[PDB]
Amino acid sequence: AWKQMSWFYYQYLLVTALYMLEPWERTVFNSMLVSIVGMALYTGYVFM
Amino acid sequence: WVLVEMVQALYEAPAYHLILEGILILWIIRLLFSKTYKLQERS
Amino acid sequence: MNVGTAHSEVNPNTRVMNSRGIWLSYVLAIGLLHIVLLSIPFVSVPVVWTLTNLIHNMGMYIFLHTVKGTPFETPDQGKARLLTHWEQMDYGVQFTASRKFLTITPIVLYFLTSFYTKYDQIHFVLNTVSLMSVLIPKLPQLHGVRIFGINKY
Amino acid sequence: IHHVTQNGGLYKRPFNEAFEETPMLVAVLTYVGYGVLTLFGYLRDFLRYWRIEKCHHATEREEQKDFVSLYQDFENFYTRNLYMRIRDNWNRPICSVPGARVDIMERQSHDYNWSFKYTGNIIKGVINMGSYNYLGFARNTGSCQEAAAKVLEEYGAGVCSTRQEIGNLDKHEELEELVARFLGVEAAMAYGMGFATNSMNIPALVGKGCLILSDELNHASLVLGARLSGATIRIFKHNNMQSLEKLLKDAIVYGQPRTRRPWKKILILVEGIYSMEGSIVRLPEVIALKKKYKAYLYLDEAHSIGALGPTGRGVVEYFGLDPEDVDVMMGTFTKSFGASGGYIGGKKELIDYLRTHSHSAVYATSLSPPVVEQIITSMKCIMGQDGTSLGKECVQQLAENTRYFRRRLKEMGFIIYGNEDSPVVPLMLYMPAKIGAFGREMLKRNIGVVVVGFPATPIIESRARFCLSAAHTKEILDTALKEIDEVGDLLQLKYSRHR
Amino acid sequence: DLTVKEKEELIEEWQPEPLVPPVPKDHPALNYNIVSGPPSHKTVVNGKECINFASFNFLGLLDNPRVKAAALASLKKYGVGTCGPRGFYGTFDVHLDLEDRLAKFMKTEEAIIYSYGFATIASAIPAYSKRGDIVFVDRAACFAIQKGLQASRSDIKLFKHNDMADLERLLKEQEIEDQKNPRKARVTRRFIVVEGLYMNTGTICPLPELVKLKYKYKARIFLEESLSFGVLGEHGRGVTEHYGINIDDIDLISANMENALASIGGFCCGRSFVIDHQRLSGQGYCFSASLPPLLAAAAIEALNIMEENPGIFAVLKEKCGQIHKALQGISGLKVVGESLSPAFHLQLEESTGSREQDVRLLQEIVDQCMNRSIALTQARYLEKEEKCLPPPSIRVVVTVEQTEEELERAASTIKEVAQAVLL
Ligand SMILES: CCCCCCCCCCCCC/C=C/[C@@H](O)[C@H](CO)NC(=O)CCCCC
Ligand SMILES: CCCCCCCCCCCCCCCC
Repeated sequence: AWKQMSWFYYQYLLVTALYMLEPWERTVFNSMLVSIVGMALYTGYVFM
Repeated sequence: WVLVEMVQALYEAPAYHLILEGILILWIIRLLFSKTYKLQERS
Repeated sequence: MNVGTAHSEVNPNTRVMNSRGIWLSYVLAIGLLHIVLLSIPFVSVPVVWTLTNLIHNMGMYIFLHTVKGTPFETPDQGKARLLTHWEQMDYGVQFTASRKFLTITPIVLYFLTSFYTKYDQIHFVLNTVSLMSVLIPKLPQLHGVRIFGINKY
Repeated sequence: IHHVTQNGGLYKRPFNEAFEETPMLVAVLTYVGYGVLTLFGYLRDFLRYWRIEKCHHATEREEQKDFVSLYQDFENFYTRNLYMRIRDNWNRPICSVPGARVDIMERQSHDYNWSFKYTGNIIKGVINMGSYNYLGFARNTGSCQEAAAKVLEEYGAGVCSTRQEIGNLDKHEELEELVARFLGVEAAMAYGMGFATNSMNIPALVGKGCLILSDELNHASLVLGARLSGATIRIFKHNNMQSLEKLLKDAIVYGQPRTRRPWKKILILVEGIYSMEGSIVRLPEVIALKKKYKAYLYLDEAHSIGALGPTGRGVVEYFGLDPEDVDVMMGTFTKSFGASGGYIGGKKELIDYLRTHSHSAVYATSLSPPVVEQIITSMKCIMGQDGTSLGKECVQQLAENTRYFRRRLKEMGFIIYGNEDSPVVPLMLYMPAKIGAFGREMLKRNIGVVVVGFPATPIIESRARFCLSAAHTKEILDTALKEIDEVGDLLQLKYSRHR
Repeated sequence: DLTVKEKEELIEEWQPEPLVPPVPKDHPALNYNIVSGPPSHKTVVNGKECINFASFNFLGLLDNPRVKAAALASLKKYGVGTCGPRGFYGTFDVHLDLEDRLAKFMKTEEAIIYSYGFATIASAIPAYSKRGDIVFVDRAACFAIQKGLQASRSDIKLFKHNDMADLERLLKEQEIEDQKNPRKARVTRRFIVVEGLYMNTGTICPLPELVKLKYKYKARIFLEESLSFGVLGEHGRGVTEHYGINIDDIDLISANMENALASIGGFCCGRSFVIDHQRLSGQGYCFSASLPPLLAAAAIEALNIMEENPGIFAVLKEKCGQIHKALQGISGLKVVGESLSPAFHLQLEESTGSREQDVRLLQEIVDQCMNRSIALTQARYLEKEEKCLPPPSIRVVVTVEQTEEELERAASTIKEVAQAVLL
């Protein structure tokens, strides 16, 4: 389960081309992806 | 629900706003029926 | 890598918009940008539909009418060094398939933002002044002209 | 015998190619990668101003800061922002004879490829599939490399003059009469660089007032030679006999550009096998189109000589045609013969004009005797003069390897390009991040390949290339297919929809 | 407009010109002299044994036993030819060992090697000079420089041969147009292409006076020293050593490995900031196979021998001004070249009136001289495709093999035959 859960992260690094980026550049992209998807759930629980 | 307002606010749209939008639809049509033509060559 | 390894093309920045799936992939970018703004909690819909129209026209003006040259070294000895992306498209040929799509899509985005904003006067003098800044450079008569010699070298 | 096309061409055997187009969902995902790379590349430029000193790059001298900057900064934006990230895939140094198994010197970077350093260990055996080594004449033993050491102990490495001067030995005349018989023409000339055979001889044929018809994907040497001539150049759709016939037709009726006069002549530049596409030119339809419009034909069979045909005479023999239908015949000695140099073959009237009016014949030095002796001995084995059968085996062992490898990959689910008889096989990878992962994965499984990116090709057509050889055994081909199957499952490379 | 009946008749009227024009059977060339065996000191040309004064190997080396025995050890461990374009598995460990060894010889920062001597400078110039740039070129530049300048579609201005008062006159006019449009003056690059020991004239350029003009007008120099590398200087470094100039003032220095090194190929040296840019744009470097391993191994041994004893450059210069001083007596021919050059010409005084007749007169001496024991050749040019065509001449080349007795007896043999053909 953990061996296949880590394989899905690998496929996410290839399609978004985050595979060929530095560790501090991956953290800048992952930060605003969870910040834009986390605030989109709070707006879906106030107008829905 | 808030959709009727939009359609009701469209009929009271100012004359100058409807003209501009109507003039933009005449440009699409004019530019949709155009040939290529490689700019200005050795004339 | 090296321009000319798998194609004769001396400048591959003139056939980029004619690619398969770039029209449907560029329309998904406008829709994706409108969904992240629509997620902001403390903003009304008319403000959302104006920020969507102004930000798209701002990025479309910089990437198509400001940045000039090519991002790689080509074998044509730097002939497109003083040109913008719009002027390079299709080697300067006017009214092609791609130069109609890029001229039409801002107009369509302007009709939806005028109806969702309820034809407000303050929102009409911002969206019309922003839409003009991206339609004027696309006229065939302004191919290579620089007003007051701005953005020339 | 098989079928005839309306363009006069007659085919004797079925000629079938395949160029599947990329799936809509897979095509839309490659633009996400390029944008994320462009947006992140603009943030590094602005970050290298009022921040990161980046003390590792090269700069101008202190006493030359007033001169106009040497380079244009925007150009080479892809070099420092996209190519630098995955550059450890290309300039790999090897330390053995390249064929079927090559040693590679291990190297590692600590600053994301900005700098490299050799650890010290060597990778013993790597299945070489990135070198042009058809027929496998690249060996450090045998009776072919034993005759080159005999002509190097009494001639020296290189000469010191030009052909028109005192640099025309007797060895240079022995190789030119032998190459004319092999090809089956009247005469031939040999030069010494393959890139210079095209760029220094195309401008001695055409000039101002002539027309050149070029193919969509012609080699850079063929494209640079036309640029120096002074003639007009128009390109036609790859292997399109309707697009070439329309360009040939309207060029005679309309005449020259502004003055509207008749052209002095018309020359069509085509090629044999195209390396990066894996496709074979349609000669029966070109040859019957240049006879109806009185044009001239320049054929560049650099990748097809020795590799195609039932004896190894190139693409002319592969179709069944006569070699007197081609005005000029160009080729090289580096792909199949394990040597270096080029040649041009044709009539005795064209080789007499090129012996006095070609740029290479009066300004550049001639071929080296040790490398001339290698071509003579390897070429004399294909024709079977040596008395052995080593030349009849290798030529027929390359056709078997090509049909078994190309058919086993297509039934796995990959998207392969080109003809079914092409010894170059281009596998298709579309995403930009897969270029740097398929290169590392192979070398980790102990296989060496070649990958090609965006500027080199089109934006949705990144690929890998798989040159095949007659020195690859069935055991090496089975081991290669196993490792390629595991890496295609790991990176999800099986894009084919019509399997 | 243009009906279908007329269209088909227009294609029947057309008749192209032949691929190659005829009317030959009189051309000066088209009769290569066959050499049987290696073109060594004692050679056999057209079935005749004679000492040659036509090959371009100055320090011997073509048949040095140590150079021959080192290219053999690289043939038995590598094969003959590479199979790649140097970007895909085409770079061996001998190519990286030859580039690093050349840079220590020149006391420079980095070097890059090509596989053909003609394309090293025909590919280096258009990598730095684009459409809008200005290049100041000497009028006596060789053919490779001209092709490299043509490939780079930039503005080209020629100046007289070896006079700086005419170069400075051209540099002051580009400066009068720098106030007519200052905004454009900051995006045009200025280059000065020059060369030490010009091959077409046998003269040496003034570098000391040309380096002071570079810093005063903000233009970059491109030195192309193919004939002086391994010849001039006290350590065979070149022209920059003959004067005393710091190697960092030149920008780029190109040469070939075919004249003093007795091998194949060319190289370019300089700082990293300028050298490492040709690896991704040099046309003949990215799309061509690399230099065969056995050819690169024969150049490293030559480099080792050159550095082992630098007293071989002092013997080649002392016998360079010995044959040049013994030829200043001929009545009919005039010597054209510096006294420290090993490749000076021998031109015709009082030209008849037509090139054709001139070439047949010089051919007569060349053919009548070979009959004894002296192999000479006349310079060959492409008359139609050249900017400034030099006059016909007989090239004379000096090495370190020829002895004193031979040098003196060859200078007297060219006098007796030339005083009986030109009177
Ligand atoms: C989550 C993020 C998803 C995607 C968001 C990023 C979208 C913006 C990316 C910017 C696209 C650039 C458009 C054209 C730019 C041209 O000036 C440029 C040089 O002139 N040409 C290319 O290289 C064009 C090469 C084609 C690249 C697409
Ligand atoms: C399955 C949908 C995935 C999300 C894709 C939508 C955004 C893709 C935009 C990538 C950047 C577009 C480049 C073209 C603009 C010139």
